[PDB]
Amino acid sequence: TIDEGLYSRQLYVLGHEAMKQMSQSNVLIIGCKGLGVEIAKNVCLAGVKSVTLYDPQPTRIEDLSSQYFLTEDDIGVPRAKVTVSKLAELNQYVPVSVVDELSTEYLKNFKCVVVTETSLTKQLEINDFTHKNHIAYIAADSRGLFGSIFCDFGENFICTDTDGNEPLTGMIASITDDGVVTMLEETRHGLENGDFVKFTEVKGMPGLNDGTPRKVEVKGPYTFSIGSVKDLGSAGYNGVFTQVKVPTKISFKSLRESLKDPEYVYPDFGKMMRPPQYHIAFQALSAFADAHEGSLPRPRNDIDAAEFFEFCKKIASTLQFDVELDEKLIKEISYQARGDLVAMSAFLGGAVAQEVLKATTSKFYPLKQYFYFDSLESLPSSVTISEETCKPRGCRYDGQIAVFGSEFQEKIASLSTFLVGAGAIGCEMLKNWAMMGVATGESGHISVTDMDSIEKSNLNRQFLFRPRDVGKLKSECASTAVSIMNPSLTGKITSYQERVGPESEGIFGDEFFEKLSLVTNALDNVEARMYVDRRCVFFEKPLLESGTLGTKGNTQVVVPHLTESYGSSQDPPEKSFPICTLKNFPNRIEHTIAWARDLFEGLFKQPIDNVNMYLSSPNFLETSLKTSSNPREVLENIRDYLVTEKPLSFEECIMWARLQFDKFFNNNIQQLLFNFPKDSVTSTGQPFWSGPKRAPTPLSFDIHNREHFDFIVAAASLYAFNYGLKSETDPAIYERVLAGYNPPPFAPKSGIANKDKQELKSIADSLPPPSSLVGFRLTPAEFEKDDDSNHHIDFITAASNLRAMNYDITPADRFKTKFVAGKIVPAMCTSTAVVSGLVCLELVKLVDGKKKIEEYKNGFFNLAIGLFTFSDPIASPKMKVNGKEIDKIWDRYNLPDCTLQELIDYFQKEEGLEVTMLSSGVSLLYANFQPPKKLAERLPLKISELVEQITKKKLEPFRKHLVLEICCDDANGEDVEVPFICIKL
Amino acid sequence: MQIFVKTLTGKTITLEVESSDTIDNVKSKIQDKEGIPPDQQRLIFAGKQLEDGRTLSDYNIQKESTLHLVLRLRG
Amino acid sequence: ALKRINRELADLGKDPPSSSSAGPVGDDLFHWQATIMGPADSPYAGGVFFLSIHFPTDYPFKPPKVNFTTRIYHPNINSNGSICLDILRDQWSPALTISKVLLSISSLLTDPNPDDPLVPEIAHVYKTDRSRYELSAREWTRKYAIG
Ligand SMILES: Nc1ncnc2c1ncn2[C@@H]1O[C@H](COP(=O)(O)OP(=O)(O)OP(=O)(O)O)[C@@H](O)[C@H]1O
Ligand SMILES: [Mg+2]
Ligand SMILES: [Mg+2]
Repeated sequence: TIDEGLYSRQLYVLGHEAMKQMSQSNVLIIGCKGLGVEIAKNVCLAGVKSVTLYDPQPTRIEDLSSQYFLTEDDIGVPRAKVTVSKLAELNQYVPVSVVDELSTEYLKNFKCVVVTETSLTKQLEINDFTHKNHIAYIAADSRGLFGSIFCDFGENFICTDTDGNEPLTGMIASITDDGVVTMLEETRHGLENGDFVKFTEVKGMPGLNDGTPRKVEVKGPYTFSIGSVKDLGSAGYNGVFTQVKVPTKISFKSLRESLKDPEYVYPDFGKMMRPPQYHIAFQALSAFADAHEGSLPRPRNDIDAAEFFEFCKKIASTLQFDVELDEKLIKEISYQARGDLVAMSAFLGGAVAQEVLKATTSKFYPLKQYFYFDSLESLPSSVTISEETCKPRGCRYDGQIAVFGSEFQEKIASLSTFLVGAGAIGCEMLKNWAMMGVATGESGHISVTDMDSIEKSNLNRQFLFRPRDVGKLKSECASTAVSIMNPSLTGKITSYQERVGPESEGIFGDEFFEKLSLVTNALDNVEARMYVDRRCVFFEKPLLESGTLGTKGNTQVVVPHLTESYGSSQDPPEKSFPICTLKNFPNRIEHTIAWARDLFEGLFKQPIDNVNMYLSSPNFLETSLKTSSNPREVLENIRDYLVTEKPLSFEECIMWARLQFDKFFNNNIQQLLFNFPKDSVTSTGQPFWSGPKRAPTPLSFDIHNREHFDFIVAAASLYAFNYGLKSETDPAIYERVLAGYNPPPFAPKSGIANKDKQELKSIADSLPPPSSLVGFRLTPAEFEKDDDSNHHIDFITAASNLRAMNYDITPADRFKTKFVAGKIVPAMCTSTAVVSGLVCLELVKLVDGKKKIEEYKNGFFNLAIGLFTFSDPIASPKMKVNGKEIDKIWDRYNLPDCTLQELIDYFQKEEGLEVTMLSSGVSLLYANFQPPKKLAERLPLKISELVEQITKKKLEPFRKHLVLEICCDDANGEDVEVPFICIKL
Repeated sequence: MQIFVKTLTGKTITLEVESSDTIDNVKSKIQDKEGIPPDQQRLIFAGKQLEDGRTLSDYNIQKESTLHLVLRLRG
Repeated sequence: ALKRINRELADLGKDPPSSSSAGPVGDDLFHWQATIMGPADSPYAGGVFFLSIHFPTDYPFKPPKVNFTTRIYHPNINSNGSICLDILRDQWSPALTISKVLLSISSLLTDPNPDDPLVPEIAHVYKTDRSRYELSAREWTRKYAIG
């Protein structure tokens, strides 16, 4: 009973079984500071059975440095009591409670236990009980720019899925008697040594089709070995191999034993000596806190740093750690001991929430065991960081001033950012900016733009929106929510509802872009990303790109004059199945789904568009006759949908649906089998229907079958919607009507002047004149996946399953059909939190104005295997132009609105280059091969006038510049790249 | 020396080659005998696919070795 | 983008086609209209076929859309002009040029591939009665590829 209308995006990552098992697990959370509340929010959105909180400490002002559910009116009230009320409204299926006191036996009521902001002795006491009773125990800690995560799921943890990937499957070319299995041509299985696979539909070796998993020995990118198959057979032809994933047993250790002999997880191999240092540092920190009544070292205090270093030395000697302590790093940890950042809190909260989901669902490979992370490169260097500057001022920003100081806080308060999109990533970015106090100064400002509206499925990962807000614009709701969270942002945020594109340049013009400080992207398509990247390159503004895909995520930073732009990078393309495979010879369910989508478009969308356009354009027929590829098809569609097959009731719609069923699932198959019989052979003698090609078989219409009836109902409903009729779903009428249907005879045909125009004219004149039909319009069917009351996905599933039954392929349910056809991108809340944390950690680097390229880090991570990696950005390529160093991306030519001839002369005299091609937008303004008459007509005109003449459209008043792409050859004719031209109107 | 090339249907073709011969020459001989374009010939020996630009000796092919020939399928 | 486009448009003139003429349609580089001359040693000898090439906005990161305009009677080309190829569909590496496409279509015209056809009936005719296929191809290329 999983509400797939709410967890639609998450189920594509986890699955039905994972959520079914997850809806029976209890989670306890000790500590309700920023990290604790973030973890609680993520878990509540995840959908666990219930969440319990325990943090009885009174609220203080500085706690608001990273808490977004606390207001200044909550001083003196326990954090849990004031947080449960706001947490209970995130999800209606997840009750949230509060417990005043914690008892050891009470811990047996929970399935997972998360511990934050607790002393080491209490952690040991809890772990000593939660280890021997088989309870997952996750301890998290965030100190300034450092973070520690510890996981313990018992000594007999069972991990069903270790990577989260789909099982690998493939086709076989030939199998030798020595177990040599060969893939098809240029086909890579991707298996690894030690994997288990099973073979089916193997011809010549039936024994391998039993299903017993077998070991895998990788012998090459295209072949592997299984051993000896002497007994089973001699040689095998064709077949399919499928990988089998077996559960694994992972054994952890208790905290007390792992303190002596830990097991680190290295998040980066460039700094491998740090985790051993941090392991001692955090224990020494806990000891110092215990030695000062729970008082952490004061910010940037030398004496506290010395005392902490002495404690570190004592602990290192005690534990027989043969490691020399790094004084500088340890003292830096001491200085930031009281730090509390919202970016690190969000990052660690997302990570720990993912770990909790792993623990509850027994899926994916978890951390084993310690995970120490630091982003010490984010420490500002352009401001004075000292004890005086980092002391608290009794304000809500103490947790951040204690790390960065007041001057950098003032620098942040005057930012002028621009956030594109208000999705999940947009919501997290806005939350982080609100917590940090971004643009809370006099000169600060925030702009958020997004044209989409909130839907029900967006509530799973967008915590700023409530069910009462379904159907409204995202920007307004987000702005209101962040004004409620931080009252200081009242009037400092402007929310637009404009799509960021070529048509919105009248609003996001020069005035708008000349006051910004940085642009942050929260988009989900590549085209808009490229558009924003081009705009940022033109205006030379820092850009922050972030992308997610399931549990994987990546973040990239683009800095002017330092690093290359996003466009230089490229994502993998999309594999479009060859038209031959889709049209005639499918062999997978994806082919059938694609065929069904194309059929839907051709049956319910294109003909209606043609009919509507015929009755609107007074000269449609003449234009189509000499422009459209298949005028005959358009004429036939218009005739059929206007006069020949215009329904007058729902019964005629049912009859038409039956006829289309017969046409597409019973007749074309007969034609194909008549052209290529099942016993036909290729030119080389091989059987035709072998390997990737599967012999089809015609279907006979049986009303009692569920799939046939579903297809009939869906087709009839869609036809009625197209013709604006009243549809029905009672099976009685369908069974009554379809009984009296006489199938027209059909026999496959073997085949064996300029009158075609005459036939087309005869068809055309048969159509009623447009004047006769005034106000008669047919409703086209626009595909909408999220709506479950339009029979779209139902029809697609029916068609795909029927075509699969034609070719003996495994049918798929409505869930996978919706996943594939709708191009739904899997998404998770934890990945969003992590990417937001990384982007906000890069943002403080950008604010500080760091110049070196090694201080920035593009980040990539995969939460399925706990993989994190950070690499330096790729430097922008340089080039030699006219014996000078030219940046390929961030350099341009600034010229007035001179004539084209003057521009050519300038490039000939200044750069010593001969211009050969000059373009702007999608037009070729000037080329070296154009007829001399055209050039002589175009040369004495200005660039603006030339563009106006060529594009046949006047330049808008808001336009103030032109971007020209120029390709020129040198004196010897050798082509040399040059930067674009920025003509100033 | 002499070698045997097995096809997808179990046929065995005997070829006279030398350990120093290039893969290109062998593909040329197979095209001369069976008419299969070299671009579509995928020769495998001991679980390793022979690549253009090398010699038989590079793959440790010796007296009376056995190869397998599969054919690429055009789109 | 237009960089690539133009570089190839230019080298085309420096690469005497001999059997092609890819010309941009007016002043929209994103919609060329090339041409192909029927091979001498083919039933389609003495024919001129016009093709429309629409470059996607992500070119060369996405394959170009090449569609025949002149009707041709070929096993692997349907009436709509869609072309059955992998360099255009899934094998579109970002390491290709119009030249290649325009000599791979010529090679396809040189010899069809009926083992993996796109028009089953024409493929059946070609496999069974070669002479009828020859006559039909000649008739079609005379009716459409001429005049
Ligand atoms: N060109 C664009 N201009 C402005 N906003 C854009 C543009 N492209 C995408 N967006 C916004 O980016 C956000 C995409 O985020 P997300 O994918 O999580 O939301 P969604 O598309 O509503 O949801 P789902 O992908 O789950 O169906 C949406 O708010 C969309 O409005
Ligand atoms: Mg949406
Ligand atoms: Mg989306």
